[PDB]
Order: sequence, then C-alpha cells, then structure tokens
Amino acid sequence: AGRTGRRQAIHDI
Amino acid sequence: GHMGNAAAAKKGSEQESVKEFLAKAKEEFLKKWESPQNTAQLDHFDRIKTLGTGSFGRVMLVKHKETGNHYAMKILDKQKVVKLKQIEHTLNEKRILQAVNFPFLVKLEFSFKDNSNLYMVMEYVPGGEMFSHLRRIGRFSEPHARFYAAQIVLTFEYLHSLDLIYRDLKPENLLIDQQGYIQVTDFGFAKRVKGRTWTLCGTPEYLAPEIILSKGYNKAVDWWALGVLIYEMAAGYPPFFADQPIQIYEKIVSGKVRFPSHFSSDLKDLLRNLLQVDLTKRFGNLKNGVNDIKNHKWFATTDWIAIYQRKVEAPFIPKFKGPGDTSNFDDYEEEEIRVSINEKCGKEFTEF
Ligand SMILES: Cn1cnc2cnc(Cl)nc21
Repeated sequence: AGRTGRRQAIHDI
Repeated sequence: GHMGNAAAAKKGSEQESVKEFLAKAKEEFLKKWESPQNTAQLDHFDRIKTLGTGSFGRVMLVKHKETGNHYAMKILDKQKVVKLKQIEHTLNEKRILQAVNFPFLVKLEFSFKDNSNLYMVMEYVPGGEMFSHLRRIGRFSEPHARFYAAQIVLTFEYLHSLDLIYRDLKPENLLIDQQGYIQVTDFGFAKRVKGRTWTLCGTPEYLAPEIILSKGYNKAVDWWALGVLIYEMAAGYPPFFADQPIQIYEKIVSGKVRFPSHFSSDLKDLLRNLLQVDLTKRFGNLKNGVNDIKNHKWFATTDWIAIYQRKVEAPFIPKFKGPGDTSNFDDYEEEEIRVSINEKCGKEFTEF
C-alpha cells in the first residue's frame, strides 16, 4: 500500500 | 569491443558535439542570468480555471486580454511563502526560468507581483500531466517510458551543465505537449549549485538517500530521481511506496529495491545503477558522467539527437479540442484571487 494521489513537495523535512 | 570502428567514431564525435552545444548554451544562459521583471499586470488576463494546486497557491489557465493567447499563471500568496527556504526558493524559480532555454523546459512569458501575490505566467501546455495519463492507463510500456526518460536525461544534462539542480522530478511536474513531448514545469526547488547544497527539500518518494540523511548533496540527487521516475512509469507505482513519509524514507535508505517480473533485464540493470545509494557507484555521478546513462543498453534504440530535434514520433498525442481546452486536466476547488490594499512582505520579495 502507498500513496496513489498527487504528492506534495516538502520545503523543509 | 561492444562497438565496432564506425560506431565508436560516430559516438565520440556525437559526444564532442554535445560539449560544443553545452558550451554555447552556458554562454547564452549566463547573459540572461546576469540580467533578468514586471513584464505585465493582473488585469491584463482573464482567469479561466484552476489547473493545479499546492501549498503556496495554484496554477490557473488565463487568457491574455489583448492578444487572446492562453497561458498558465502560477500564483503564490506572499504570506504563505512564510518559511525562509520558501522565499529563497521562489526567487530561484523565477530567476532560473527567465534564463534557461531548452525544448523540454516550460517557457516563462511574464513575471510580476502585487500587494498579496507573486505571479509567473508561462506557456500553457494543454495535454495535461504525465501523472494523470499514467494513473489512468496503469503503466507505460518500456518503449513509451524510454521516450519520456530520454527527454529527462537530455534536460538534466543541460541543467547540470549550467550548475542547476532540479530537485523535484515526478510525473505531476511533467506536462505533455501537443506533439506528445514533455515539458518540465515547477522550478520551485531548482537551484544553482557549484558543488554541494544542504536544504532538505523535494517529494518523499523521489528523495535520494543522502537528502534524507541530512548530508550535503549534489546533482546526483536528480539522477536518483530519474531512476524513481523510470521505475514508476514502467511499473505504475514508485520503488519506495508506503502510506506515510517516514516509512518511505526508511525504504529509501535501506539500499533494497524489488522489480516487477515484467521489467526487462536491461531496465533492471539501469535502475540498479541509478537507484544506487553509494555515490561512488551511481550512474550520472562517475567519471563518464551522463554518458554512462546515454550509452546504457536500455537506451540502445534511442537516437539522442532525434529526440532533441523532436524528430521521433511520440507514443501518443493528447486530444485537443481547441485553444484553451482544459479537458486533459483534473478539476480543483476555485478560490477568488483577493488582492489586499496593504503591501505584504515587500522587503522579503524586493528582488522578485
Ligand atoms: C500507448 N498509448 C496509445 N494510446 C494512448 C493513450 N494514452 C496513453 Cl497514456 N498511452 C497511449
């Protein structure tokens, strides 16, 4: 299982 | 050897020609980089539809009132661009987009700002995101994936020669044009880097291990990301796949990848060399540079010059009903663009 929709960037993880 | 005389000579000559091209491309980029603003205003456009959304704003289809041309307008709420790395990144994006020129990179037309927002107006690419075509069909066959991959390899060869790292490769950021070729957009994470850089940024599934591990990193992160993209295009899902970012990160750093049984051995070999944790072994990062990728067996059928010249027939051509058609894009919640009577964050965005 995992993310199937659009994925957002992270600006500072 | 693998190549006979004629082939080895043709390849060498081809590689020298690439060097000559990149040297001229750097001369042209630097002139624009050293001399970038305010090329339009909001009331010059009719706003038609939201084409995509992110944390800081949205991209809208707009119609230029005077000329009737359609464009994609990215709108950033200055206040939401709150964090330090968010500001610097927005200035990188505009400055890079105004200076680059390549057939697979979206063309910026105007840039401006008002009391509330920053605006970048670029060519509208009506065929939609690779993302939605990929999700709808499931996966691309290897020749189809390879056609898109070759365009990314050439685009990264170009960007990296200018000391630019891209840092956000994914299908969501790759639009399909009316001839079936790719246009890279979203330069929100792109940066000029002469050696290493340190910001923790990108999209979880596409992050190289060295980013996750808080190590100073270089342009090789883009080559790792190409491995993730090729895998996702050919499988229909990315190689490090989990519901939460922290689980994704643990899989990335492990050094383990599994492949679908339908992947060719040539494809698996390429991917094991791109998805290589050890930077002393990662393709794109070795003494022969991009040539280890371009000369790999999986790309043996690729005519690199023909791809650049757009001479190759694309695997598919999006349907297009006329200027301003948005049928290849998903729908999003529409929010009115409100401009405040008071300037926000004027000092933080002076350079924009
Ligand atoms: C391979 N092929 C042929 N027709 C197509 C339509 N959409 C997509 Cl994504 N791929 C196609």
